[PDB]
Amino acid sequence: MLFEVVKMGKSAMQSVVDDWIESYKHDRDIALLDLINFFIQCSGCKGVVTAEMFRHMQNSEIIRKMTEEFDEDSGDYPLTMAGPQWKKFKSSFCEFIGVLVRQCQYSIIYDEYMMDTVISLLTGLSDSQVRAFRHTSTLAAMKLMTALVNVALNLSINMDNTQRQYEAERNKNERLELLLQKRKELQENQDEIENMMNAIFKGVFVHRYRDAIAEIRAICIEEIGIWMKMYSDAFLNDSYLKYVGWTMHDKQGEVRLKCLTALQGLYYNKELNSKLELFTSRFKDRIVSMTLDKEYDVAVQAIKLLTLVLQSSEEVLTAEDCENVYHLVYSAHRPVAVAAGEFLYKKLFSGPNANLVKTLVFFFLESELHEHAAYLVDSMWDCATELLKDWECMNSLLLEEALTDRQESALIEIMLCTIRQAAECHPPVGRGTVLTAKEKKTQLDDRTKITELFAVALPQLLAKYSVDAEKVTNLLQLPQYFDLEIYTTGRLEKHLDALLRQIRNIVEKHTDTDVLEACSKTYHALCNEEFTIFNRVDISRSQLIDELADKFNRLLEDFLQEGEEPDEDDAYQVLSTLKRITAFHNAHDLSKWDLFACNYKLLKTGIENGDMPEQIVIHALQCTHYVILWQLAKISSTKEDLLRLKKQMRVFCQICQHYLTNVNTTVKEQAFTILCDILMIFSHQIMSGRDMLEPLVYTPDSSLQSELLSFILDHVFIESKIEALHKRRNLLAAFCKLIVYTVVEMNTAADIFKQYMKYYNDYGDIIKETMSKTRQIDKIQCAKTLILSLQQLFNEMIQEYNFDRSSSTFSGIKELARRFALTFKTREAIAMLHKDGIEFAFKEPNQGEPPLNLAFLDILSEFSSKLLRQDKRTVYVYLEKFMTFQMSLRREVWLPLMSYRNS
Amino acid sequence: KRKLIVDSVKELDSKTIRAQLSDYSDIVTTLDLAPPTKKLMMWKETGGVEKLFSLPAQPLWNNRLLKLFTRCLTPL
Repeated sequence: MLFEVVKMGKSAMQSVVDDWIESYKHDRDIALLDLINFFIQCSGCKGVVTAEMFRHMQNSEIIRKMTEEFDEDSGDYPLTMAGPQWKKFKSSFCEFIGVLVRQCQYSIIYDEYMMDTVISLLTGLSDSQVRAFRHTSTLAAMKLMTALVNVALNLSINMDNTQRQYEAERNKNERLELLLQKRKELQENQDEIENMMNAIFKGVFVHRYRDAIAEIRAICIEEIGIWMKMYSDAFLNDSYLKYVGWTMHDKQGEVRLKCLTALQGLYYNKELNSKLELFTSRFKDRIVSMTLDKEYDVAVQAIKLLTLVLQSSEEVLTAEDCENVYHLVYSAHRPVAVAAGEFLYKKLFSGPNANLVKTLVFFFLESELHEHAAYLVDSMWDCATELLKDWECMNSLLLEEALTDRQESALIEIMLCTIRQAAECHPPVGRGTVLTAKEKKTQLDDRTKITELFAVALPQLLAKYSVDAEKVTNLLQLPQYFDLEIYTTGRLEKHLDALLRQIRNIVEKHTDTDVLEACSKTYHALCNEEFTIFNRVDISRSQLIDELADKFNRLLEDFLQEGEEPDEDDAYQVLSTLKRITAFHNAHDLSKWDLFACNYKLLKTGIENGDMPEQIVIHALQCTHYVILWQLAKISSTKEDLLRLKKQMRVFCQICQHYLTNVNTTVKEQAFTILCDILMIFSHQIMSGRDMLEPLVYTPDSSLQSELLSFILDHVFIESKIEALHKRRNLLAAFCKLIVYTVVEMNTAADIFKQYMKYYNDYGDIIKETMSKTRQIDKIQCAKTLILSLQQLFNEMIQEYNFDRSSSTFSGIKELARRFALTFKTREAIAMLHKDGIEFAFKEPNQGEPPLNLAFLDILSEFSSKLLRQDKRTVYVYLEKFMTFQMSLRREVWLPLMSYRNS
Repeated sequence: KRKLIVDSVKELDSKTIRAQLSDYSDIVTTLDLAPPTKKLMMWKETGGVEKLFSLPAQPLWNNRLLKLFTRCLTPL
């Protein structure tokens, strides 16, 4: 009955309590039985307690019989099931226990029958080794207690009122004896309630908060938090706090959170408690260390609690404490960063806003964990939205006049971050997880404020700081965030012209790579041809390039005449100029200038002379790469440009190939990535869309194919630290793209698959994708190369023939072999693998006999697991073609073969 | 052999609570930083196997050049 009524139906809760209270009055005994069975069945038990049992058996014996007659299918029980209909259940269960006590608190609860009965059963069940009883009963008992705390509280109040009535009459007959009588009746009532509370606490709580099962421990600590928040005057003292204190050290995150949620509840919204502050002072150390809890969910609540602590008093938190929390602003995980940002705000953030901005810049400068503001900014985005979008303010501190230049740069940095995050509406990478109405509006509002403000301020800004590289690289990124229509309709074209002038002046006095990249990338944004502004800027572009190209030819005259052997100085002159051209040719079309000649003339002259400063080579290489690529774009369209393109392309591949062996290491890398790019670009795939491009297709020699493999083996597989890695993975994927798009013979993958283990953290993820992308391409020749991998590991260990079976080398190859099998038309592959493994095992003969390669079958034995019952015969038939009778008989060193034969 | 979960040990020893209080190093960690430099921040955006197999080795700044690479990529 009852168990059904609670989850299954959703009649009111007070309606079912009152019906139960009704029945308790008609017949106490049948109704208390309905209540016993209710708790049993909530545990998942399908047993029934009968009247005869109720009348005659002890709980211990009922509990035993109800374990026997449980009739379970799995180890499932209601409080561990998933779904909304069980979540609805658990809450209806807890609501019923609460509402039952609250509706009994004036009469029934103080009989001697009902609660003592319920308590003993819950106490006995909570002692059970059966988890469904122990878990369920503790929840029940923990709810029961919370209901009982309320009754006590009400009672306390009724005592205080009734005492105020008593005194009012002492001051002024027969109502006196009655008020005394009442005050006495009520004291008797508080006594029965302390007892029931102590029964539950000492009989259940004291044992169960410490249950082996963490889910039970969390239940207990939650409710004790609720008792301390509900009836603080009775429960907020050490003798209940200490539990929460100890449990903060619990080894489970779920339990640790509940200790923090409980505490938060005693500060928010309301408090002022000297018992609480004493405790917190005892456990402050432990709390700030939980700001770096292993569980991130737990670390947020520790910071949020350290924030609430802050409000009541700055007393407890020391310098070093707060400093630790500040550091979490640069955390990978956004929820902790935002909670630390909120703490940071309240702690250190009390025209108007200017002093707050200098404060952030100081904070950013003092913390040595980040060198850019992107994550600092995002942490604060939520709680300091207004201060961050105040661009007029920030703009004024860099111009109108003090500020050290270190401070001017950090404010320039911060300023840009605010803007980008206002303009694009996502967090920085790794902080993300869209996009609502009012967000699109604030976005539009934000771009316009920005565009308008910075159309005018930006030219003055470049002017002021133009000689500093960090600052300009930062400033130059602004226009990429503008709504550009606002240049025409805002009638701002005088400022636009002014901007270009600064950019041009910058491009020409700078030779830093990042400066020139910003310039180039910024000119690209401003040369958009959906905007009226284009033509003004296109002219500005054309003129700067005319100057660069013309100066480039002249430098290339004195530089490449024979008489003058140009020194370190004459060179930089060229480099400086070449960089600017290379930077611009990437982002901008620049076809009109046939500078393939100039670059080619400069690369071929490096080859013959063998002395050409690396940086010139690198940028030459890069530049001619863009020259080729831009020509490939305009193809309306001629065939004399097309046949000439093929010339340059074919020739450039030959240069990149010479430079691939050039003694200079960074030059090799430069020539290698360009090559992997073009090989992919001019691959057979070039024509997939169109067929106009069949003459351009390029397939590399078997010579070039190996050299690209030589490079990878010398430079990716070798014996800031993160820098050298990301470069190497980049070179690796470059070659692997050639593989999984079959620009290069799949055999090459043998020398790369073998490394999946030996470099599993550096290169693991890349190598795995290469293997899948070749399973999806050709399941069969994948499997061929997979064995040739192990074959290569094997022949290598020979030069280090036989043998140590118990070797670390050999044990490692079997390890790698076990892992190539889990990777496994679906069975003709493993067919192909055992064939080649067997063919390889008997490749060379012994000369007194086992053939030399015979150990390979202990490796090949790792794959006989995978497939297959009919195919094992066909494999063995193929094995017999190799193995002889006098072999199948020898059982002495021959063990690999005897091994492989099982399956 | 009953599928019903029965626990042989229901409570954590008192001695072992004392031990939890005195050493919580295994449930505490070091601060996991976000990318601390603009380089490392691009690399995080532009790294991963998916992002790596879908872009040139030598970065292309104009989408006009980039399609020339990307066009050879999704087919098979």
